[PDB]
Amino acid sequence: ARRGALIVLEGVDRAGKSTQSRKLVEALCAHRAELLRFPERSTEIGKLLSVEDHSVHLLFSANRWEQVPLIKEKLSQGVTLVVDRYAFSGVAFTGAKENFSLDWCKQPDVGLPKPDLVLFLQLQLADAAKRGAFGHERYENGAFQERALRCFHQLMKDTTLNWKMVDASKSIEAVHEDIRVLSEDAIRTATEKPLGELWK
Amino acid sequence: ARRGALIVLEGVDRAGKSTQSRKLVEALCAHRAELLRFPERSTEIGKLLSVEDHSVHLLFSANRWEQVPLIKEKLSQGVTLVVDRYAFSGVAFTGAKENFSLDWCKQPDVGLPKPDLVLFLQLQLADAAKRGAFGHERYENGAFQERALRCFHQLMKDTTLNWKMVDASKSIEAVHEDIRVLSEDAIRTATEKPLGELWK
Ligand SMILES: Nc1ncnc2c1ncn2[C@@H]1O[C@H](COP(=O)(O)OP(=O)(O)O)[C@@H](O)[C@H]1O
Ligand SMILES: Nc1ncnc2c1ncn2[C@@H]1O[C@H](COP(=O)(O)OP(=O)(O)O)[C@@H](O)[C@H]1O
Ligand SMILES: Cc1cn(C/C=C/CP(=O)(O)OP(=O)(O)O)c(=O)[nH]c1=O
Ligand SMILES: Cc1cn(C/C=C/CP(=O)(O)OP(=O)(O)O)c(=O)[nH]c1=O
Ligand SMILES: [Mg+2]
Ligand SMILES: [Mg+2]
Repeated sequence: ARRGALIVLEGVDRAGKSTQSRKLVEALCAHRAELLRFPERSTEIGKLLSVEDHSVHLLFSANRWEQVPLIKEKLSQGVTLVVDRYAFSGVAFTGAKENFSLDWCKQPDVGLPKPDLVLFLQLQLADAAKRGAFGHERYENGAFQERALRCFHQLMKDTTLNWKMVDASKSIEAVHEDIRVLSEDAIRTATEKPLGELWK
Repeated sequence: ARRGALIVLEGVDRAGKSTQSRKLVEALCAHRAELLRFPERSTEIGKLLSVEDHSVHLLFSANRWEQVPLIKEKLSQGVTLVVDRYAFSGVAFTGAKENFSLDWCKQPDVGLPKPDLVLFLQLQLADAAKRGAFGHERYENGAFQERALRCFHQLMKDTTLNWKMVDASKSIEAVHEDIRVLSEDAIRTATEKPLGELWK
């Protein structure tokens, strides 16, 4: 009764997370795999996120926590979950707003299902800035993006998490190939041990 | 331009918090004072609280955080705020559900406006159990009430907070008299220093 893997895709805005997450799920299914995106706008907590920045940070964490019974059930059924943004983006975005410390930002997400694999989609900030995605002012805020990346860097220092850096500057097919190999390795190997808990 | 005091009334279910909070505000106004109750059911976050216990805990904290701009503005205007339950009840109730540690429960409320006075309405659990208030199953859950009290006790160990224990077993008028003297002392004295931050 082999459990599914919990795979998280992280990285700055326009790194290719939505593109690569959908590509991964569909390729795995062509294995039992499902896609999860944070924030999940469909729930009641998600509908509130559609000001007070601490409330917003907590609402983003409560949106992750409300999906925990679903996460655990799917994983126990043998379904691998591909997650487009998790607690790491939560800490990075609030940390990019800068008013609050990394320690305060991490705390609400402490205890969440620990990912078996955290894919960090790395690319130069100037490389992501020249990408075909618009619709958010924060994309053009260079300073915000630099602070968000600094937050991601500090979070990668945690030796307990299975962080795997992927060169996100490469072609759609080459980035997919790297993500596919690492994800398949996680489904076969990382699933041997029971599902852990984030930052504890 | 003397700021208002932030006064919090705490204690187990049926200690007399709703009774004493309304009595205090109206007596002070007979001074500029307003009543605040947590949870505040009128807001959007409050409307969600009207399951997943971590999400609920975070929603209760986000409900406190959304009132922070209002709290700071009222206090700066010279309005004393009388608060019926705060972060202490947040930590006590989730702690009474028991699955989570006091440290995790405290973290989301870290940074909130620090009360100038925390009134703890003490009375024997058996004294509160024989009181004229019903409508909640948790009132009859003796074990839950004992754990909630244990959580309140641990929170009172914090030497940085101005905790004042009041004998809540006494008559409505005698409990009011004690709360009135301590509240008036806080309005005159505690307001000298700037508004602090909870648990930091
Ligand atoms: N390897 C790639 N090379 C160039 N553009 C890409 C690549 N992968 C994705 N994109 C494009 O970059 C933009 C952002 O991709 P997206 O998947 O939305 O990233 P994210 O979800 O990380 O913000 C989109 O316009 C997408 O089509
Ligand atoms: N000093 C008191 N002696 C006896 N009953 C009291 C006293 N103060 C309040 N009560 C009653 O006890 C019950 C709970 O009071 P309440 O203000 O709702 O407490 P809480 O808000 O702490 O749960 C009510 O029925 C109230 O009328
Ligand atoms: C997880 C997570 C995400 N975001 C950023 C919020 C992103 C939601 P959007 O900007 O409306 O949509 P796209 O970034 O997908 O284009 C955040 O601020 N905190 C979080 O915990
Ligand atoms: C602050 C706060 C309160 N409560 C308990 C929730 C109480 C709301 P009710 O039980 O519906 O109403 P009455 O207790 O006033 O009768 C909680 O669980 N967490 C908190 O942060
Ligand atoms: Mg995306
Ligand atoms: Mg009450």
